[PDB]
Amino acid sequence: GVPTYGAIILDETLENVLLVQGYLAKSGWGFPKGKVNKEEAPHDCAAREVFEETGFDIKDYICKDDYIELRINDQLARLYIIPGIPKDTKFNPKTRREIRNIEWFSIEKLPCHRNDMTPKSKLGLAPNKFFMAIPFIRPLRDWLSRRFG
Ligand SMILES: O=C(NCc1ccc(F)cc1)c1cnn2c1OCCC2
Repeated sequence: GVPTYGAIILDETLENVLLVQGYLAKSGWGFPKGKVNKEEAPHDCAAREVFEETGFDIKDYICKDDYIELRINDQLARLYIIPGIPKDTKFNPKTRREIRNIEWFSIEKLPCHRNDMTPKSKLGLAPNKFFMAIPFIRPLRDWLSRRFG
């Protein structure tokens, strides 16, 4: 799988994270990110994908060692952590053919796992519009505790 890079943008209070909503298979909410191009450095892919999806240029704010990286089904996804971005920032994707909406979400209200269906004696997980974000939420909360407290 081709690695993906993007960002976890937080506001000044550290309460809220910026999520984007795509279409079709990407219909739920997730962190802005996308596939690395041949020869492209991880930091440049993160900035490009984030700029394409949100209109916000993170290049001056990325810190090389501040990221969360997960391997999901043998694909690497690395999100650089970008705090302190004002909640009144105007975010506008480049092409609304890929991004439906861009919103701030409260970190403490976001799920960090999907719910089962043990009420129905059925296996699996209930659908959740935050499916793509969920795997990063607990590591992000733990990372913010370690880095800030
Ligand atoms: O990434 C996702 N959503 C956020 C997004 C939307 C548009 C975009 F351009 C970038 C990020 C997403 C949701 N569901 N799936 C996703 O991607 C993997 C397959 C299933």
